[PDB]
Amino acid sequence: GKKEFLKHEYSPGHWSIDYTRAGTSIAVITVRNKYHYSVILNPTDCRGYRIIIRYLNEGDSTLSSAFNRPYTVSEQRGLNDVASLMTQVYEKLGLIVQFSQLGNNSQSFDKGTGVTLIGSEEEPSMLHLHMWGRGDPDMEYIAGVPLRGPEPGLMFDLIAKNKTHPINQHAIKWNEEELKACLAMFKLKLAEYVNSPEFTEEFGDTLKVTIHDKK
Amino acid sequence: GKKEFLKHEYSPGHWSIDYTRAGTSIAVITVRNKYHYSVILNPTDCRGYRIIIRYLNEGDSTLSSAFNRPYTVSEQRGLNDVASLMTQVYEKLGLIVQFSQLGNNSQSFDKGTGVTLIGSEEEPSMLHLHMWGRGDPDMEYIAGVPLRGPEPGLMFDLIAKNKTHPINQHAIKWNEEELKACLAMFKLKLAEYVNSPEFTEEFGDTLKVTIHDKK
Ligand SMILES: [Cl-]
Repeated sequence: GKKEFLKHEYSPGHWSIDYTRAGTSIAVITVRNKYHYSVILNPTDCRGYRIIIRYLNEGDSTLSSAFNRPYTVSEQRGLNDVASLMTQVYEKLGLIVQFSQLGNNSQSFDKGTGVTLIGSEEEPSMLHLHMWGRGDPDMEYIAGVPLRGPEPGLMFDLIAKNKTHPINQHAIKWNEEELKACLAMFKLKLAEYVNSPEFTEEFGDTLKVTIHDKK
Repeated sequence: GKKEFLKHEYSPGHWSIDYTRAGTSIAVITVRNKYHYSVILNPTDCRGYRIIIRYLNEGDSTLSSAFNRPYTVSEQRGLNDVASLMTQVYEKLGLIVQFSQLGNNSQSFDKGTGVTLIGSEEEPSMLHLHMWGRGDPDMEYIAGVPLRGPEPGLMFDLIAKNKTHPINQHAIKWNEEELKACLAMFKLKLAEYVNSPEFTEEFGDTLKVTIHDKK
């Protein structure tokens, strides 16, 4: 029992379930008519136009049933397919694409027992990854929105809650008009891409994309 | 022309072309009968049992033709499919899987001109990503080989050659004996997974795996 999963009940209004309330949703994407994923701009860090790609659920299962558990190869594969799709939006913006599947902020370690715990009271462990663009940090690749982040060549720090020492970067909160501009362009570039021959030839029918209408 | 690609000829004996020489090759995997990828243990950093998954070439193109250029969605998608497969090796070993597609060590920036340069003299830009495992750093998840890396919850630093400030984490070179054990186990776990029922269900005929034997 070296790796353990937290057993815990999260409120329906917890941000992990009510994921659109932050107002940053780009789309929902369904893989092989079964696995459902959300693509949102990161609500707490605008650097590199960061997105989070998150596995919601399979079929009609609850979002909760996909917390704090091992993920199947199909679930992982679907996340990675949605990631492959989203890389093309960064490419069409003229950016170098980077991405990471981490989960550090919902993982912990007890040195006394040697146990690695997956999930916390504040944050469920969800199958998800981060994606962002690199380029000139001062260039507005989307009009009115500087890319931000460190210059190419340097490590982009995604910011772990748990640190052993201070770092030389921090998250940058979204300006409201900039968030709206970035969101609109991500939606448009994705919608355009889904209409391309490249999309059809590579994904065929296996990915269905529904752009989120602002509420 | 804000993103530029290096025009440069690499030696045929350069480590990027002669990839097996470091002696860390796990397998070559072909996606959809066309796109060829290598999976190796990272020759310079054993922490987390890091692997590198690298795009070699398509059909009969040279390895060099896949340096210092944009990658197509098919090339990216194939990399991510091979990644999805390799996640199952880490899962089988009882590890938390993490992975990153970065490229920082082959990307540079000139602030005076605003130009991002892809590829360098010392290192071509290749389509590739890093994967590793998290857990108790002192536990030998593979007998004879402690996992190493920082405790779960902390950020794993993959090391960028270029840094604005000194960091505390550093790469740990492979011990000869440990490398043999880790490699053997990665090959074994991959072999056990490949063509098992779960692999056939998910990947069907999509992925062809050739496990490498030392000669
Ligand atoms: Cl300046």
